[PDB]
Amino acid sequence: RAKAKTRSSRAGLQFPVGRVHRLLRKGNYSERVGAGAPVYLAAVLEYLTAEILELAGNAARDNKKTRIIPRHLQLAIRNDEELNKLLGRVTIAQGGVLPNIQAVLLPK
Amino acid sequence: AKTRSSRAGLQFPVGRVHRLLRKGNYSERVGAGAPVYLAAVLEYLTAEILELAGNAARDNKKTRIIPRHLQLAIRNDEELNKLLGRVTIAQGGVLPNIQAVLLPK
Amino acid sequence: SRKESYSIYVYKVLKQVHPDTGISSKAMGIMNSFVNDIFERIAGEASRLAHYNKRSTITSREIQTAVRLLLPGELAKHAVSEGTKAVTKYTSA
Amino acid sequence: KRSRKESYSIYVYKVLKQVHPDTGISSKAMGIMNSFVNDIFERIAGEASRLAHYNKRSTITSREIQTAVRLLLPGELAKHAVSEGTKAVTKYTSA
Amino acid sequence: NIQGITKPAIRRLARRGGVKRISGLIYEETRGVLQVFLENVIRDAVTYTEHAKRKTVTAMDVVYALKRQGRTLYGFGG
Amino acid sequence: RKVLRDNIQGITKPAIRRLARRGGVKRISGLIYEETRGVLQVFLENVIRDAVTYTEHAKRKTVTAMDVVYALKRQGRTLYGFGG
Amino acid sequence: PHRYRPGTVALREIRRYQKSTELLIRKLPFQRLVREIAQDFKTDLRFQSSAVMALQEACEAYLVGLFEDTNLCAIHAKRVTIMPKDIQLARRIRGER
Amino acid sequence: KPHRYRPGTVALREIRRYQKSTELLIRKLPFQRLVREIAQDFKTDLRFQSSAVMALQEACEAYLVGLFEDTNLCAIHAKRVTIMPKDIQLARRIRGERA
DNA sequence: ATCAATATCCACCTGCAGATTCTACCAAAAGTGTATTTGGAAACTGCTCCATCAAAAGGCATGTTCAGCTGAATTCAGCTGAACATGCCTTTTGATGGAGCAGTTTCCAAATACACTTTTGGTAGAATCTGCAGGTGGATATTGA
DNA sequence: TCAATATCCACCTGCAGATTCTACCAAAAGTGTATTTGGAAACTGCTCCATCAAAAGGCATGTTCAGCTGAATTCAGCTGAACATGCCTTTTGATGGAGCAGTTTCCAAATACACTTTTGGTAGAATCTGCAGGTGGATATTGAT
Ligand SMILES: [Cl-]
Ligand SMILES: [Cl-]
Ligand SMILES: [Cl-]
Ligand SMILES: [Cl-]
Ligand SMILES: [Mn+2]
Ligand SMILES: [Mn+2]
Ligand SMILES: [Mn+2]
Ligand SMILES: [Mn+2]
Ligand SMILES: [Mn+2]
Ligand SMILES: [Mn+2]
Ligand SMILES: [Mn+2]
Ligand SMILES: [Mn+2]
Ligand SMILES: [Mn+2]
Ligand SMILES: [Mn+2]
Ligand SMILES: [Mn+2]
Repeated sequence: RAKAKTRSSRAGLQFPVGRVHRLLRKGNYSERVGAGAPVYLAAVLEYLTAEILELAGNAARDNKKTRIIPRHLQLAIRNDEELNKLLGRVTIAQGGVLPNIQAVLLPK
Repeated sequence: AKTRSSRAGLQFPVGRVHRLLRKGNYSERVGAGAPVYLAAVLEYLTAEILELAGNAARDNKKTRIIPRHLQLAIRNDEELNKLLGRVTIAQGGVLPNIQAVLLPK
Repeated sequence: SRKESYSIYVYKVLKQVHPDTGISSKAMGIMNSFVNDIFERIAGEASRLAHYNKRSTITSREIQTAVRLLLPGELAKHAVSEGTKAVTKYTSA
Repeated sequence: KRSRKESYSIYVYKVLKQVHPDTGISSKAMGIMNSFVNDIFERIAGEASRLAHYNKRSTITSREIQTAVRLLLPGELAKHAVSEGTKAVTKYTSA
Repeated sequence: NIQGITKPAIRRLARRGGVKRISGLIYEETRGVLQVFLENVIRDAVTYTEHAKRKTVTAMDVVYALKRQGRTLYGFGG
Repeated sequence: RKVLRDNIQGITKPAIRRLARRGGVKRISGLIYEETRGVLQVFLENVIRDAVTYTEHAKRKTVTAMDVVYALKRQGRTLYGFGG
Repeated sequence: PHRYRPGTVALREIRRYQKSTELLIRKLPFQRLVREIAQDFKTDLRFQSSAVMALQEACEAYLVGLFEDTNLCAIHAKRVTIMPKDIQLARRIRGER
Repeated sequence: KPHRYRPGTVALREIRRYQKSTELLIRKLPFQRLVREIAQDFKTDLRFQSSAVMALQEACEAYLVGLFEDTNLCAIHAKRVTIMPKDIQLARRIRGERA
């Protein structure tokens, strides 16, 4: 037969179109799943993890570190309005809190 | 011959609950007693609210349960209030209550 | 067309606790929202439970556990009772 | 033996090199990333699901995943997500 | 147009809330909040609308929207 | 196993003060410590109860970290970092 | 020629309104407002009278609920007058801001 | 004539310190016993994945830390600077935890 | 302003606890061919939903008075932070025995399919009914003198 | 306390809008058979959780002391409530008509299936390094005077 190309590659994505498609089926969401449902969902997940790794990896550089860790992921998220609102009720293990001190608390 | 509801000694559509549990993509396969059990629980809570609500109505010398009566029924019961704390009953109004510091003299 | 609801059943259960009492339609509205909601909560939780436990089927077992996680201490007891009872009966007939 | 267990680690990593070639992700950090991917998948999948149900439709097409995405994500985050989704799809279907 | 939401009504709302004394700036403050509320919910409903390819926002579209905002409403279908 | 009791004191005044600091608290009242232990008590109870239910339903005698995660998400406190 | 002292009628209004349930915003204005924002999202829409009602109920509920948390903040500050500070404070703890 | 930081200066130092770190702040063992005590008071003969006791501490500290922020917001609103039980209860009430 | 006492900040090391990169099966994608099923789709059709009047109150927008509520300013008892001495007990490191998850294989009670066979629940009209809402009439509750 | 102005609370009274009530049909909800399969037993491989030992020092615990809070008062300027007015925007009902949710079929495209080969991942090895944890030396802050 023909050489096996992956839906991911057909889509120009890094995330697993095949795996996402299965998770959709086996996940009991709808009864039937369109072909471009896994392609679109992966693309979005791939876009989002890229938007936060870009921000996270910078937090990492700003700290002389070459290896992203949770702190970096926190500062990445909690500083970007968009991402913070999105994960506004999620808590990141080992991520700490953002350096912030009410003014009325500083010496005068 | 006999509906599962009447058999389960229930006033709720066991058959219907069953159809829905199946329809609304929850599981792949649905046990045979889940539709019963669930319908039992649903009925219970319903009877639970109706009595407290009907009691709220009798205390208003009214014989027909309106939303006010369902709101006063719920907000006045820890259990029902917690279970419905993030739900708002249209036309329910609010429990009369005024903070002390706001009273005269 | 047809648009089914729990109305009859609500009203049925109503007369068993206050045969003397009636019910505004608006009230009947709120009663459905209620049953639909709770129905959805329990069902949804039961759905997850099976998944966490990699089970292909939602049994009254999930529906119970689901009710404990979902209903306030005392309410849960009774609900579990009524549910266990309503099944034990149904099943022995 | 010790049955294998899927993850999103591989792809998180690929994407990492795509933006920060020299940067590496620790382990706990990758631990988060999965939670996130899973978490957001679940949110979208569900709304997508819920949406289909509301409309008496038995299938979740890419169109479901899209509305889902606009309700879930905010501001630009959503706009960019859709641009990327749509793109990645037509490219797929476009042979 | 939001100004249409009069001082008196904002006054009544607060009263049912148990408020005894309102500050002059409370009014413009309330309208802002009220707007942000209607904007977030209306936007959500209309998305559900547009999805069903309709040109009419139904009560269910609000209810569904409202449930997404954690503002579950009882009495219009669920 | 020896009997477990009054472990809620394990949450030392030192610790609770530390927490308040990360919470950006300058001055701490003297009653804050017992109030905090009270709040923590309930938080734990509520989260353990739910986690331990997810365990029992799985016919298990071990509370897996996943039970806690499912427990927390039900409680509206989604955690990242153990979920997988 | 009689006159009630400041705050008295206010309490009366509190008692009167926590007792009733009629909506407290004039229907028309509200509907006009709803439709105005709606236009900004999708054009030339229609509205089930019941969807507008749904919104006004939800909205009025919200506002009232918020007035309560607000008042409690004003009392915390040892006041009896709710001011922007309070709605602000409350909304932040609520996590809407 | 020993040196001495005016009251409130070490606090700020401690704030600036702890917000920069991410280490847990309650002692591990004391906290593991509290989990085990509370747990066994629900069901006996229970066991915990190490990972699970951690998931809980990360959760509690995360919660208490964040609660204190709202609590500080409340004290401050009271033209105060010292958090007091009033504050925690006002936060939790508005938080919708237990009104 | 000026030191003197500390605490904070930055760069320079470098072994190793973890993160990368290898390697090697096999669980599950991708390919194909072959039955369903879905849900756009061109017409059609009774609701619903805008528009338009078109008066009538209410109900809201104003401008007044002044009651009393919120800040500002001043005080000061003593609560709560800082610094220290003392030594408890959490941490660290490891090693072990089994309690129990988990991975494999059997299959029998139980759930799903299908084909029909009856029973219901929803939909329209058809006969009442419960309050809303208006009406005295009689104490209450406020508030001024 | 006495006296007067409004509020509130009752007991009725009587339509009017909703509500129970009185009949009938497709869509479900039981039935009877046949087929299929999930997940309960039993067993066993093996992870990893509970324990115990020991040593070391990071910290929690208590105590002294006094800076500077929080809690009280007092005071009056002026923000916001109670009101009497004046009039216009909202409320209420009918139309009348157009847009349009909702069906109703056609059926070409899109999914689900069955399963057969093909590889991309995942689970341990083998191979590597970012940086934790130390150490000094500036720099920057605080707080006394
Ligand atoms: Cl699709
Ligand atoms: Cl079952
Ligand atoms: Cl303000
Ligand atoms: Cl207090
Ligand atoms: Mn880049
Ligand atoms: Mn064993
Ligand atoms: Mn019938
Ligand atoms: Mn009346
Ligand atoms: Mn099987
Ligand atoms: Mn000691
Ligand atoms: Mn002193
Ligand atoms: Mn002060
Ligand atoms: Mn004055
Ligand atoms: Mn390969
Ligand atoms: Mn270092």
